[PDB]
Order: sequence, then C-alpha cells, then structure tokens
Amino acid sequence: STGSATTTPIDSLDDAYITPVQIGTPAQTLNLDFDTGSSDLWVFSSETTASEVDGQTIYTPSKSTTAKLLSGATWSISYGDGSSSSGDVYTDTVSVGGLTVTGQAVESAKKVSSSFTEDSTIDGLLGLAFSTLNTVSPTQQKTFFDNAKASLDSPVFTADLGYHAPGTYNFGFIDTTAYTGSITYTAVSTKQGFWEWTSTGYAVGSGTFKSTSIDGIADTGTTLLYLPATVVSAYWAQVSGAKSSSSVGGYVFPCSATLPSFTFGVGSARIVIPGDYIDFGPISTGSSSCFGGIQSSAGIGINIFGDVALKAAFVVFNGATTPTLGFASK
Repeated sequence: STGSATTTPIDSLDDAYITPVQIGTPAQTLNLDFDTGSSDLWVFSSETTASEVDGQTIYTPSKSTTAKLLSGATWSISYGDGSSSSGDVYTDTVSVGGLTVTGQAVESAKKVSSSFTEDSTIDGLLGLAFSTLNTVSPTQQKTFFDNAKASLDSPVFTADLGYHAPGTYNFGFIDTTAYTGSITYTAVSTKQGFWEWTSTGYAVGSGTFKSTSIDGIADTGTTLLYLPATVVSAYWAQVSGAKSSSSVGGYVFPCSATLPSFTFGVGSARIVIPGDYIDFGPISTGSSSCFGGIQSSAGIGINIFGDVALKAAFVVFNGATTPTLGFASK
C-alpha cells in the first residue's frame, strides 16, 4: 500500500504545516502537524477542557463506531518549546492520504497548554519519530508509520515541504519526479528516539564550505534551523546589523537586509537553503527588526534541522531494519 497527502503552511511564514487526517467511522477529518521529532498521535477532542479549545476541530470518539477506549491508558507530553498536552487514549481507524491503519492509538487531549489553544489551525500532532518515544502509559503505543510499515510497498515516508506553498507527505514510495539529481543517504542513530544524523559541514552564502561534523535531528515539527553557536554567528556576521537579542530570544536582523543562503552537507552532497527561507518577518507587527530562521542550539542540547532546512530538500525517512535518511535537492 501507499499514501500521499498534501501538507499546507498554517500561515504566511511557514510556522508549521498541517495535513488532513481521517479518524474514525464515519471519518472525522482533523488537520494535524506531522512531527518527525515526536511519537504521539494526539488530538483535540470532545474531552478537551472547554476553555482550552478555541477554533480547533475536535475528535469525538463517541461518534465513531470503530473507536474503543484503551482501558487504563494515559499520556502526557512536553515539547522542546515548552508546550505540553495530556489525556487518555482510544484506538480507532486512521487514514492519511489513502493509507489506512486500523487500531491506531489516538491520544485524546483532556488538557493542552496555552500555545496549542492559541493556534486554531492545528488540531493535534501526528508523531513520526521512533515509537520508543511514545508517552502512553502503562503500555507504550506505536506510531502511525510503525503500524503501517509492514503493509507499505517500501518501509519509507518522504517529506517535501514547500516554501510559502503546500507540499507533500508520501508513505510507502519515493516519487522520483519530486526531486532533482540523486538522493544522498546518510546514517541514522535511533539511540535518542529521533531521526538523528550527522551533517558534513556548512557554507554561508558564496563562501567556502567548512567541513565539520554537525550531529542533529531531522524534525518537521520544529520551524527553524538550530545549530551550534559558532555556525550561527558565522551566518549572521554576513548580515549587516544582525545581532543576538536576549530580550527577543535570538538573532534579529534589519528587515531591509537581503539574506545570504546557507548550505549544509549531506555526505558529499550539498543542500542550499535560499536566503529568503531564513526570513521570519517582523518581531512584532510594524517592526523593522526581523526574526532570523537560523538560531543557536546552545540552550537546547541538540541541533535541530527543522523546517527551514528540510523545506529546501526532498527528504526520505527510510524505516528499514537499519534506518537511514536521504536528502535530495528539488
């Protein structure tokens, strides 16, 4: 089997991408944030505290003839940005782009943190990291991909995120028309539960490529590119007037600037992020200070190849017995 679904930016900055997901019978379609950095499929629901729902579409398990309470199961998650959610668990039929999994754990939120409530466009998350990170207790549950894998034509999914435009998540096949050149595959460590890999270096603009190992994770659920402070300083040094602002929370730059590209290495291959992809717009409405799309990871503990990096590439998440990642230009 295969599936293919369009993923759409939630706003004009590509802060996140939403993909429609059919849950239950009859289908309830919710727009979920596909997140290769986490492993829970959780949704706003009829159980979510009413004051914490503000415009999201909810899953109502009592209206699904295939929903079953997973007795005794609870979940609770905290994300790298400080947000969180928790609740109970149903199993139900879940379909993405024509690919159907029966008995998928659907984690129904009883509580969500304010950042979720305040984003009316995201109805939940669909985790695509390794199932070892799933938070369901006392019986850990499998991700949608893990449940689908054995049925897929090939045990892979691909992320093709658009710049200021829709893109595509495919399951079970590699669309050879969706990229240019060849796909370069690179090793993955699953020891932390992530799609963790090592970039071979970077370049700023038209500058020389610096060969250096940068371990990080491919994370579709993170907006920006978080790299070591040395790398990030080298980038922003090429933008007149750019500086790190402790009060804003990162590098800012004059909105009048033209940003240089940023290249990262995948083996001997190179992925070029155009400068425009690194502009996240005014820090507040009407400001002439703009927020940068490349930020330091120093306070995180891990480097994160988020959407800024991934949307410059066609990305293969190869879930074979020994997982690997593939990157192609497009």
